[PDB]
Amino acid sequence: MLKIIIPTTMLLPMTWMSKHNMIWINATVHSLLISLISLSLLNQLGENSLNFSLTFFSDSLSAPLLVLTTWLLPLMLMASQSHLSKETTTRKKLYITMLILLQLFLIMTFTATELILFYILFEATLVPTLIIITRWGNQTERLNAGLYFLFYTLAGSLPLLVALVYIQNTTGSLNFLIIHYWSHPLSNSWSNIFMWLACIMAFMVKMPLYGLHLWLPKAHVEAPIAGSMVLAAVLLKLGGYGMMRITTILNPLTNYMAYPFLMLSMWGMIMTSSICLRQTDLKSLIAYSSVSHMALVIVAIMIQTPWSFMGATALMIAHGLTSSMLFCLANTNYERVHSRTMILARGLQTLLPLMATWWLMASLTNLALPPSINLIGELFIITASFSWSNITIILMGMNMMITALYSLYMLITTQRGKYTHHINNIKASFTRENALMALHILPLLLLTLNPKMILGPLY
Amino acid sequence: DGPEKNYEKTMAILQIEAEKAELRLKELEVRRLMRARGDGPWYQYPTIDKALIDHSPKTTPDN
Amino acid sequence: LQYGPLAFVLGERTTRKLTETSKVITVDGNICSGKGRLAREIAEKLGLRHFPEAGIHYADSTTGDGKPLDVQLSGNCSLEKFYDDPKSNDGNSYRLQSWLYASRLLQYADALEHLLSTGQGVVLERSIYSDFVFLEAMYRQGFIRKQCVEHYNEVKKVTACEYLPPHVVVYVDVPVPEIQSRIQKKGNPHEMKITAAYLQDIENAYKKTFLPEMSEKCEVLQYSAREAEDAEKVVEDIEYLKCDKGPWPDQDDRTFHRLRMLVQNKLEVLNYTTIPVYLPEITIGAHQSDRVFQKFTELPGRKYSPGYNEDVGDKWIWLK
Amino acid sequence: RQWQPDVEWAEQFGGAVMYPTKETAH
Amino acid sequence: MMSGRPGRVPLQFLPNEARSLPPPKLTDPRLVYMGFLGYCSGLIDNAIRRRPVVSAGLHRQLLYVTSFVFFGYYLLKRQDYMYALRDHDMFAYVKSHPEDFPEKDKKTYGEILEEFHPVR
Amino acid sequence: KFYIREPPHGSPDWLKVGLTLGTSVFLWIYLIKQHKEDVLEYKRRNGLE
Amino acid sequence: IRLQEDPDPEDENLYEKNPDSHGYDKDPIVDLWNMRVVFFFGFSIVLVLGSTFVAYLPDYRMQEWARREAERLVKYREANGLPLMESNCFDPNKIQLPE
Amino acid sequence: MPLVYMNIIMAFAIALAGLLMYRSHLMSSLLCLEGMMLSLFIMSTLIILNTHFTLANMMPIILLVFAACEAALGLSLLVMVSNTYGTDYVQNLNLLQC
Amino acid sequence: MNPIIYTTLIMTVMSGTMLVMISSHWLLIWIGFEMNLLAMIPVLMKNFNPRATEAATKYFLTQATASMMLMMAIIINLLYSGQWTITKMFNPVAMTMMTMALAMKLGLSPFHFWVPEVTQGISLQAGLLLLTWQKLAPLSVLCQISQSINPNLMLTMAMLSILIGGWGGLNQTQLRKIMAYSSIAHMGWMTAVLPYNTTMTILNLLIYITMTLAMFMLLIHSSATTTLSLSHTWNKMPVITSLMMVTLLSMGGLPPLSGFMPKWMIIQEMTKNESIIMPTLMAMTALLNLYFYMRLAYSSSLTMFPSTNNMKMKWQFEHTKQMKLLPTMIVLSTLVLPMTPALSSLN
Amino acid sequence: PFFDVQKRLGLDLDRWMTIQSAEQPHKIPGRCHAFEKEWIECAHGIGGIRAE
Amino acid sequence: MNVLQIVRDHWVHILVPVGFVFGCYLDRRSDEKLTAFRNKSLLFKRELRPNEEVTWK
Ligand SMILES: CCCCCCCCCCCCCCCCCC(=O)OC[C@H](COP(=O)(O)OCCN)OC(=O)CCCCCCCCCCCCCCCCC
Ligand SMILES: Nc1nc2c(ncn2[C@@H]2O[C@H](COP(=O)(O)OP(=O)(O)OP(=O)(O)O)[C@@H](O)[C@H]2O)c(=O)[nH]1
Repeated sequence: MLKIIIPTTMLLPMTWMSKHNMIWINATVHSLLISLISLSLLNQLGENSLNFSLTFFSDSLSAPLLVLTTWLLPLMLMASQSHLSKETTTRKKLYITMLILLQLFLIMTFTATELILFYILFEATLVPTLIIITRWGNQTERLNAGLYFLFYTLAGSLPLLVALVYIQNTTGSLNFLIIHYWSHPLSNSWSNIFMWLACIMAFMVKMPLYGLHLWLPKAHVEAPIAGSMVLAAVLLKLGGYGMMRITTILNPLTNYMAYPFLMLSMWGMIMTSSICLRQTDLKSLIAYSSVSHMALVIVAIMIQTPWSFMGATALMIAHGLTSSMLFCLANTNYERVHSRTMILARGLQTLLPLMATWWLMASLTNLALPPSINLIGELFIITASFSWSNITIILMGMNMMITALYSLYMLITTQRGKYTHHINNIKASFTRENALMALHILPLLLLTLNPKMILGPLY
Repeated sequence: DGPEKNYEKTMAILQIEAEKAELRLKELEVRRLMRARGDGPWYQYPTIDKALIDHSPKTTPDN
Repeated sequence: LQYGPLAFVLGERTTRKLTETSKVITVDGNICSGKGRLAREIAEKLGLRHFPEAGIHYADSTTGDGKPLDVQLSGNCSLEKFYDDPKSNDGNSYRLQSWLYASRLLQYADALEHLLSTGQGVVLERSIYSDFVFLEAMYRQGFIRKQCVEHYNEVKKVTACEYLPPHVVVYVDVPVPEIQSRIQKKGNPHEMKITAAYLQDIENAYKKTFLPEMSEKCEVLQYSAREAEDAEKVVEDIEYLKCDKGPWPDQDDRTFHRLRMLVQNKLEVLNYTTIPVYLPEITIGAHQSDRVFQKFTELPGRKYSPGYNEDVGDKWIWLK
Repeated sequence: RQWQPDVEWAEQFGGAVMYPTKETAH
Repeated sequence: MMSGRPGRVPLQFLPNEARSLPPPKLTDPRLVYMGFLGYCSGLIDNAIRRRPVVSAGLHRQLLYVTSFVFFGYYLLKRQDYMYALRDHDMFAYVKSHPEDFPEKDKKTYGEILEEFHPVR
Repeated sequence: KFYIREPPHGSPDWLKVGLTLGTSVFLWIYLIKQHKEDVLEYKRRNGLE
Repeated sequence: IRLQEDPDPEDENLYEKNPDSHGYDKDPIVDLWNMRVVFFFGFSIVLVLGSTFVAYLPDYRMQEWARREAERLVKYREANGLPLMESNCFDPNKIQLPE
Repeated sequence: MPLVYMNIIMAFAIALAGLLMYRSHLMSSLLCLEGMMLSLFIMSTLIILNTHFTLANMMPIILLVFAACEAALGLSLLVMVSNTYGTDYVQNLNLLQC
Repeated sequence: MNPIIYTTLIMTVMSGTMLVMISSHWLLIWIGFEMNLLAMIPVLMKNFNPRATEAATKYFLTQATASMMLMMAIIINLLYSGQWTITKMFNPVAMTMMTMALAMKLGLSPFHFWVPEVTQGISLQAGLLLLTWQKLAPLSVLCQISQSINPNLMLTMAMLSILIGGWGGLNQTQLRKIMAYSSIAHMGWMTAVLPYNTTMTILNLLIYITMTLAMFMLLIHSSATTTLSLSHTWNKMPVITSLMMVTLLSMGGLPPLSGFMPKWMIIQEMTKNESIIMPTLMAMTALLNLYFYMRLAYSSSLTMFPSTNNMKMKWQFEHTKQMKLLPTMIVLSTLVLPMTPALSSLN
Repeated sequence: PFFDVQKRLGLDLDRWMTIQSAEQPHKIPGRCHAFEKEWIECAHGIGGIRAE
Repeated sequence: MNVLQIVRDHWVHILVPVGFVFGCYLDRRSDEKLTAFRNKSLLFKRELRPNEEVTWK
């Protein structure tokens, strides 16, 4: 993985010494070649995970997420120099450095072999995101955002650390391959119940589960766009990925304690969706939609069914792409209006036809229009849940319904109407954002064409 | 590269990490035993050295 | 090597170099009361060097080329705005007073360092102890608010006590109506727009607190305009006074070390000039401070440490 | 223009303690 | 763990015996990373003094990395010796106490009764 | 030039620079000599070659 | 208002100076060059060439091997009459049943 | 575990209690501290004289040696609190609370 | 103070600490403690303000009480055993008395109210000295006698130090007070790991020593003592605040920074000793420390604060104090995690 | 000792007073010299945990 | 054309390519440390080619 790690690390000196004008160009292009190199990592052996070294390995679950992060890295670079144009060169270089360190930590996380190293980099993603959210944020509760986000993450992270070190003392090693091959049945002891809770609740905090999901409507809504997309697209996937890794040594106990959280998500995905309907801000609506989709992924994880795992992975990838695109579109409109209430600027479909389209298939993919990978990922989870329990369907059946409502509602109330007369700053569509939504959208349908890649390790 | 690449690499990695795992378990057990009994090279605790003791005939005969 | 604890340990004292001729003087008086003239005359009559009256850009003179930096970059206040429009919401007047206080503070710091390092005496035009006369005279004229006055007093107590008063100070007594006539004949349009009450208040604040409290700190020499005209007599007066008053005699070499440590670290001297008090004319905003600091950085010779800026003509930076 | 802290934001913790009570008093 | 091991002589980095171990390679990734800390320390040193952090004082940065690597080598040799001592005391105690280290009559999964949990 | 006074480090101190390089080369060649002594001594310790 | 603050700068649109602005930066030449580099690397060698790569990997999950061995053992077992698959994935004879 | 040891230990206990409770002054607490030192000296002297630990009889002398040094430093501290405070009471020593 | 006198007093403090860490006789260890106490008071009184007199007093009488208590323990041990050697206590009362006798010196138990007071009263440099050098000696004595501790008492001490330090740090804007409470919390961590493996105690002590050195000398170089003054440093000098926030993230222990390595390793040790509730408790309550660390970081670098116009002259003048070992100290303060197994060198 | 410099330099600074059985002035025996000598010679090098 | 400025401007670009080459070099110099089972897994345990003295590099 050092064919991807070493270039990512060496990307830091390039930006840190590039001229006052070349930082954006150089970072964008070289991150694009980094994504190209990581495109190779989609090469997967039939059943054996690709073990590059002792400390680094990859399989059909880590590789798609890694490719997602590496391909994403140019996208924040393209979305940031709009709101980062009027800044000192050193400050811009550090913003870029925060982004590269974030991507590097995500790569080491996804390619980590020992659970402790996975925890180290997984949590270590907090710091660059914290700096991005706090310093470069524009709204008020950004300072409150950082506190909420850090403390919510850590409150689950530390018990996970205690559980992992206890596992190391008892089992012998935290290596994934060992704990899977040398896996042993888990007894229904209450100490084992608390161990399962410690191993689960950190990822479920970052999932998020309903109830303890307040860090997203107070974090993604406030972060700069680059931070917002890197949060929603991948950082949410950290908990799902960790759960998929950890349920190997968390059975057969899970089912007995699967009952509270599963429905907590199942019911929660309704409320969040309902919360999406009666929203006032675009970014908050997208954040709550992300919460609902991630709750569906939670249900997929706790079913522990092959089909559930494949649908889960597909939903993570598709949701990352769709949420990043929706946040980018919201930023474009907000910057054009310097406000975020989704009533101030409506009826812009005529003014910006390409934005009107980009919003149209962004909503369609968010609404999971078949045969997009969003729809197949959702439907696989629906079928797995129905096999696990029939009634789930109606709740599932409710979700996209309400989702569809808001999935079109903002499009009705932001572009499908009459323009506001007193505003005039809406200029011609700068081709930067249009191109950015292109690099968002075309890979989505490309993966729709061949979903065997994002299908996960169960395929 | 061929599948034998990954096969032999995984053989080596699995063997090395399994050796590490049961070596760690042996470390824990050995540490417990040596702290409990002390009949081992480490976990020894300081005690007064005998060469400080003086054996010359003192004033009192039956010291 | 610059003077530090290692020099005292080695044996570098300052009572050895300091003699009777090592005197620090300030020549104080009313506006254009001939204080600069008399200060220069006592300077080269007694053989002592002369630092001129500290102003807006005296600190600009201290660092680098000495040219007066942009007014906005060097304290965003001008004496001309003081003279023309005295009462305004921007509060250029108290900014002027505070910057002048800090400039005179650093002037006194360098002056003290001089006669405590080489032993050559120093002469000055006004100082910290005469700085308050202005601020009080203005405040009495409906000029600034009492919160600015209290910030001035709090900065004075915590940035003047660590220093010690001069050796001798000469006052040139010139009547205020004569000062009004002198400013009439001067010609500069800004000093035309002066209140004669302000000049009388400067005179009052001088010989009501400055000279009285001075008399208990050092030796005062009140000279009339004609009396100070004949400089030879005032220099022979300052020669023969007693030079035995104040904390100057009871000043051991260890307190000499303390005061040299203080003067040699300029950032220490003006550390309490920027205390957080949040005064309407003192808080430069976050955005304004960011832009102005960036502007100061792009100014030549103010981006890196003095002696490292390659843009200005330095050399050997890569082995410096 | 992102929110940069102003005077009133600065005074929220600048003095005694930032959790004032009657025990803080003066 | 080893501060009370017999034969230890206090206040000396490597107790002579450690030369029987393979010295850490000069290429060692731990060593070069400790050299990287030397480079970083130079960068803060120039930054802390308002200097051209990359080009200023090449000698100062060069001294920083050289100093870190030297103490890096001795620390690595000291580090490896203790871990070697840990293994030595382990296996020697293992052999000296056969009764407390039982052997397992190895049998295959075909005879292990491993219960199966239906995943429903 | 620009600064009216001589700079604190403007003309670099040939002395301190000289000691800096002198100690650095010392540390490097001592490091190399030590590494060779350790590798040869380890070779002759267990009788490898 | 006790806080010397500059007025909020106006929201400066890129089109006023060079109409050909691509919304990247002020200077038209580097703005245009960033256009060329993105529209090259994102689409040409990553989106298009990358799509040829992902559409044309080598054997994925050995599914083709799975089929080309599958019909082989169907031929064998269906020809000899043996059931085409065994209810047990492991031979019960070699498995020692407890008690 | 003999009797005189009980009386000296009990005296040290009351001196420890007295030190850990202030009423008005600074001298009284210092006196209670030196009383603790006295009890320590008497106890150690009894122990070593009883055990015929001849080489250890210097130990109470070193005890007193550092005893006087601490008493001196404490009363110089009281000199300074009196110089900056006029008096020596401790309840008025509150300037560091905030 | 004459510089030679200050040098001699510092040398005497260091010699007292060395005498504590090299002597086997109990009386000699106490003599080192006494020399340390005797030479510490003038260092605090160097600046000679009423705050300094107040703090030096409160320092003295607490340390004197602790040292007299330490004599009571030594004399009881000699009475019940007849040995002056620092091996272990042969009387349970003597050791369960010396545990708090050596605790007020560290300032972790309810015997901790003196620490914030002395820290705030005295100058920042002497505060660095008090919070860094004055903790090796009692910790060395505890390390030597760790074989015969009552674990319940020591663990209760560590828990109370952690809890009250983290909570008290939440309600102070003065840097000296919240650093004192942070030192109390780190004392709790090391003292909690003390009974099981003293090597982890040494590792945590070293990390805390270097990292507190870096923090305090950054504070001195910024010439800041209140939160607003430190916040004002961004206009004059931004790199100090930039390093400030990273060092504060290390204070909280957020990995992959250096500050995690003790917090990590300690947790790894006691969970090997079947202690599970305790490590979880400390891991959760370190968030109280982290909260005011992020509060300090927010109003130092992450949000630029209203500055002062006279700083136009402050930018005009550079610093003069060199602050030796600072750039190295930051490096060992943030990135030493990949060299974690080097802790075996301590063992 | 924590950092036993005395054994490293082979210098005696406090070991002479540590025990009652050491070389006392004028060869004056301790009250319990025999018992201390027997106990010390018993548990020497055996280990401070095996001694009890 | 001022080719020296051309290199001074375009030497930002080489860092990632040389890092890619170094990374490839290293993870190539990461399999020779794990040759403990070359031609030793029973599935791929074949004979050693007369001209090719190893199974994999
Ligand atoms: C393989 C080695 C790579 C590094 C060395 C070679 C560098 C050039 C690579 C080929 C470039 C082909 C096209 C060249 C167009 C040049 C246009 C130009 O001169 O732009 C200059 C300008 C910056 O200003 P200035 O340099 O001063 O010139 C104008 C003065 N009035 O305006 C600008 O915008 C600057 C130029 C635009 C940026 C070009 C892209 C740089 C990186 C290209 C390669 C990326 C991939 C690298 C790896 C390839 C192999 C995998
Ligand atoms: N606000 C304010 N202005 C001051 C202060 N000290 C000096 N100035 C100004 O600086 C100048 C000092 O001029 P003077 O020295 O009094 O008179 P002059 O016309 O220079 O003539 P001489 O006295 O002969 O040197 C005037 O513009 C003063 O108003 C001060 O403390 N506060």
